[PDB]
Amino acid sequence: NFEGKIALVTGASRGIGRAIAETLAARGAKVIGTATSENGAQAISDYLGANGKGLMLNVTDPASIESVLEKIRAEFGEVDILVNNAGITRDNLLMRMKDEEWNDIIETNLSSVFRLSKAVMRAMMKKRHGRIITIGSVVGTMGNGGQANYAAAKAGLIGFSKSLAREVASRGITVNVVAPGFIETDMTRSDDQRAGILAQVPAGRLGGAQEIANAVAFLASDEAAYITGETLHVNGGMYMV
Amino acid sequence: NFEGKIALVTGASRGIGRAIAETLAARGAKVIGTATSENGAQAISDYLGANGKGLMLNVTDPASIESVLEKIRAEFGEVDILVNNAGITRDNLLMRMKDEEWNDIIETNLSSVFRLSKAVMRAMMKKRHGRIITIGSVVGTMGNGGQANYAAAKAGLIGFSKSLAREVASRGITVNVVAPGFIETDMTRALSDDQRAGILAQVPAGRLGGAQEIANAVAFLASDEAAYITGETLHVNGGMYMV
Amino acid sequence: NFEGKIALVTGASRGIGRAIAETLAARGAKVIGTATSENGAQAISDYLGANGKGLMLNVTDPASIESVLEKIRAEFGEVDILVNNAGITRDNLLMRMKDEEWNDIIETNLSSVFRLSKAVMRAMMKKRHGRIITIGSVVGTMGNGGQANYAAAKAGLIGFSKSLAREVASRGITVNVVAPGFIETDMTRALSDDQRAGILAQVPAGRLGGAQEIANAVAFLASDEAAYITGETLHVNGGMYMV
Amino acid sequence: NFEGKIALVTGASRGIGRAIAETLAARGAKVIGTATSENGAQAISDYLGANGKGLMLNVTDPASIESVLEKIRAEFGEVDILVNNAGITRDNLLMRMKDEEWNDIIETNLSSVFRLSKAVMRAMMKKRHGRIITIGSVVGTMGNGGQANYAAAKAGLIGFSKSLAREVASRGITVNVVAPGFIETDMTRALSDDQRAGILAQVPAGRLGGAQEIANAVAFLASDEAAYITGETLHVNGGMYMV
Ligand SMILES: NC(=O)c1ccc[n+]([C@@H]2O[C@H](COP(=O)([O-])OP(=O)(O)OC[C@H]3O[C@@H](n4cnc5c(N)ncnc54)[C@H](OP(=O)(O)O)[C@@H]3O)[C@@H](O)[C@H]2O)c1
Ligand SMILES: NC(=O)c1ccc[n+]([C@@H]2O[C@H](COP(=O)([O-])OP(=O)(O)OC[C@H]3O[C@@H](n4cnc5c(N)ncnc54)[C@H](OP(=O)(O)O)[C@@H]3O)[C@@H](O)[C@H]2O)c1
Ligand SMILES: NC(=O)c1ccc[n+]([C@@H]2O[C@H](COP(=O)([O-])OP(=O)(O)OC[C@H]3O[C@@H](n4cnc5c(N)ncnc54)[C@H](OP(=O)(O)O)[C@@H]3O)[C@@H](O)[C@H]2O)c1
Ligand SMILES: NC(=O)c1ccc[n+]([C@@H]2O[C@H](COP(=O)([O-])OP(=O)(O)OC[C@H]3O[C@@H](n4cnc5c(N)ncnc54)[C@H](OP(=O)(O)O)[C@@H]3O)[C@@H](O)[C@H]2O)c1
Ligand SMILES: [Ca+2]
Ligand SMILES: [Ca+2]
Ligand SMILES: [Ca+2]
Ligand SMILES: [Ca+2]
Ligand SMILES: [Ca+2]
Ligand SMILES: [Ca+2]
Ligand SMILES: [Ca+2]
Ligand SMILES: [Ca+2]
Repeated sequence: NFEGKIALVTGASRGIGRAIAETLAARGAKVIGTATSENGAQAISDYLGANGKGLMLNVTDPASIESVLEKIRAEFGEVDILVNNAGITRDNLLMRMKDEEWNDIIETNLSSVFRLSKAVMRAMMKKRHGRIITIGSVVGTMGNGGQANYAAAKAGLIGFSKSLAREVASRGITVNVVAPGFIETDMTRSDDQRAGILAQVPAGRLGGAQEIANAVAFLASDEAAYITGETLHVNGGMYMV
Repeated sequence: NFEGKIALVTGASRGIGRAIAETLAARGAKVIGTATSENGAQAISDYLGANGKGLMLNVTDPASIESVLEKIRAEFGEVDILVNNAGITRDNLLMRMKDEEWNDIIETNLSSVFRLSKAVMRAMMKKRHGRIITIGSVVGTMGNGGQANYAAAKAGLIGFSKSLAREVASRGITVNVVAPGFIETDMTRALSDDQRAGILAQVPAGRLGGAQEIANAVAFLASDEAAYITGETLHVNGGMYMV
Repeated sequence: NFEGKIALVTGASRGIGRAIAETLAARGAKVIGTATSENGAQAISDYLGANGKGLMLNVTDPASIESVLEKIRAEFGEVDILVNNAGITRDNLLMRMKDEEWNDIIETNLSSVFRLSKAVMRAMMKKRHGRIITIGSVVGTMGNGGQANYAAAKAGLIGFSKSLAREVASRGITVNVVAPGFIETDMTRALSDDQRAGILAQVPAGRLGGAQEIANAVAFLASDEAAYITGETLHVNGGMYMV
Repeated sequence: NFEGKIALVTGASRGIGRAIAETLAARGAKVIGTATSENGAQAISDYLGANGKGLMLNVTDPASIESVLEKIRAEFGEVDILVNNAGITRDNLLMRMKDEEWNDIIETNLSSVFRLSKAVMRAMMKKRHGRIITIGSVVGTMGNGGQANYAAAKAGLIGFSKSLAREVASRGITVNVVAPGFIETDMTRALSDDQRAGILAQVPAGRLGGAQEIANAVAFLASDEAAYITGETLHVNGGMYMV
């Protein structure tokens, strides 16, 4: 139960992000989910109803981050739980990877974690309590051909999380990563390609967005106060470390 | 909710083991906790009350294992959740470590995982559902002077868990490890402020972990909310080590 | 023996970078070491002599990268061995870390690996052989207070390397990382015995590593004796961290 | 150059073990390789010639250990380099794995590392220099269906190695693990093309590894060029697994 907690979930329009937002809300938290457009934000406001609000946010833009946080502080208060879910992909074999494909991935998937974390850190340190959870990926640990950029950012946020974790652990704040394997999403939703995927998963199936949300909710709860600088893999056995 | 689930927790007399047993019971599961003596088993039956029973079990003795399981089947049924918590320590620098000190740790902390997992596996495969969770240790991952035997067993059960996880993942069965860092126990409680300081210095969180904290992690992995997690090691060490 | 091989070592002015350049040269390789200034580039030409050359290179500037590669091709040929050693630190606790301190570390310590690798890849693919070795850090694996930016970069370059390794493994090209622990440098040498004691206490080996020790590891991975090693991280930290 | 060093390589009859023995000998070390029978021991003496000797050893019999090290001290001296290569496999899905199969793997592949390391320990600490290298396996890190026992032993030896490394690092002794992926052996050579295809599909490198490649990695770690590497696992698997 998160009664009295304020949670910020970036990229909460659908799939994993939305499941996370709905789950925290269903458990008593006041949730602020974000999208890159005003309409996408409004749609989040629509489903969260009285348990939260949707706001437009660009994790690559310093002014946007500052604007959203002020709005959150004026209507709800300080963020207790930060879930960095915003992310994108720009696949290509190295030789075909554009400088922009690399930079956009680093900025959106890695630098965003730095920016959002620093932005909520202060209040958590004062309150001597907080949760920062970033959605990584199995790719960050095993790497993947054609996704060197995505893997760099996903592996990068782990090193960041470990360092930040060491800086704020004594003040009741945990910093962790939930690394999903293949998750059933609109994209994976025609049938010779799904089986090429299932073949890599011992569980024999794709994970559900709600399954990632359950793991996030666990780490965000008071039941995981002694877990920090840790990566929780949720991949059906696709990879094991 | 564990309603209808039967859980076997080895070494449930106190600390982590007891917290795990009480937590699963409090959430609807019929729990069978074990101890190495009949008296210890009775004390477990006492705190579990109508939600479970305590049984005497020696994880290094096949006859004991089969006998215990035969009893659980008779009174409750097949085990749905297995928590391998039984474990000991026989610390010593390698140059001093006696063969018995090495062997006893291997049999009790590693071979026991093999014996108990194999003993409840068949039924799980048939139901196409199950949970096997072993309590490891940060030591199995970072190593520790004076605990080469303990570290070998704790690291070894991870390799075992990963291998088993791959064999049964398609059958709706998950096999994981929860690796505690420094947890408060009777041993640590009686340490001196000076020694506790030596321990705390290694922990970014600045405190020892609670048995209940490990139990919460175990309960999460044992639930249906962790069906997509297998062959994984969940570290609960306050930042003492990070991988 | 690297006779017949052309190696590019970024940031070879001193310490680890210079040891790497001198070691590859001593073993028969034609070495091109780089620095950020003409003077630095000259110091490198000074110690490499007839076995190589120093060039000015800014790993964050595409123009510079193209210019440098063009020069190596003109005078020496295609790069067979790439050692990404260039890097910097901009330490600070998160709340005190300026955007530019984050941006600079990411561009210099991570994006640089992407840029340089991509610039030597084609020729390697064709020759069906090559070596890409990046100097990471124990910090990339264990993390470190005050170095979240540096940690993010060193951990990210591992994720990059694993991915690249998968793309080129079938073509006789290996992509690895050598992660040093505390290495002796002019800075550490200037520390008082008390200051060093804080560092030494974190290392089981009881001493700082030698720049030459990192160079030896790099030379091993760059040789033909490590053809079956790729996407791997070789830790050289005296036991400071163990994975 | 290992001139003046005495190396003990267990299970040096063929494959990885023999390559290791021949490589260390070729580089100046006096090598003692072992086999489980007198004939196998003689065959090893035959190929080592004036650079070493073959001895019959059972890494599960304490008396054999004392005896073998006894002969070694008498003829050559104290062991400076220990390579734990002896090991076996007893595959089977858990549901059908025999106690003997589990116990045999644990004793031969894990407890053996403890016994031999402990036996050569004192001499090394006294001389403030030594090398202990154990041949692990990728299966120890990734685990493998049908090899829960092999995986437990292989993962367990890393936990063991990390702990011992911590106890002896300050004394100039390093303890490491070289973890091979699929290495070409007579067993793999007899597989059908369909089977080999199954294996190759798991290796980005697109080929099986060679015994000599593992030997080169072992020789590197055993040399003075790897004195700052300890408690580390060097993966040599062609990209089969990446950590
Ligand atoms: N799907 C999988 O199998 C899988 C596996 C492992 C990890 N993940 C990770 O899980 C997370 C969810 O991504 P997804 O691909 O599953 O879902 P998705 O539907 O692609 O959602 C991405 C979300 O991020 C937001 N976003 C994109 N660029 C942004 C920017 N510059 N600033 C702020 N927000 C931005 C999007 O906003 P709009 O709604 O406005 O477009 C959207 O809400 C990602 O971090 C991803 O890397 C997914
Ligand atoms: N305390 C920590 O900080 C910490 C940290 C990491 C991991 N752990 C792990 O957590 C688990 C709990 O151990 P602990 O030391 O915390 O508690 P403990 O109080 O030592 O309890 C050990 C339990 O195991 C049982 N046991 C011992 N030998 C057995 C055998 N041969 N057969 C069956 N049961 C046996 C004991 O039975 P009796 O009650 O009959 O004696 C007791 O219930 C262990 O696996 C341990 O390695 C503990
Ligand atoms: N020292 C340690 O204990 C330790 C431990 C782990 C990892 N490392 C890593 O080892 C490597 C060596 O660094 P160091 O700190 O030991 O030595 P350093 O003396 O700081 O050398 C850094 C080198 O990188 C070059 N460089 C800096 N910014 C550059 C840029 N934008 N473009 C191109 N080159 C640039 C420098 O050029 P100039 O000579 O022109 O200044 C210099 O040659 C780094 O990647 C570092 O992260 C060091
Ligand atoms: N082949 C691979 O792909 C691969 C991959 C990863 C790791 N490995 C590891 O590499 C090592 C080499 O094994 P292998 O299978 O490749 O070669 P192998 O030809 O099976 O050789 C095994 C060696 O160990 C000795 N041995 C067996 N039981 C022993 C005992 N009780 N006491 C003393 N010595 C004993 C054997 O003696 P005899 O000659 O007298 O029979 C033989 O010399 C093993 O530790 C193995 O786990 C192999
Ligand atoms: Ca609302
Ligand atoms: Ca792929
Ligand atoms: Ca210790
Ligand atoms: Ca984990
Ligand atoms: Ca010149
Ligand atoms: Ca520190
Ligand atoms: Ca390694
Ligand atoms: Ca397999």
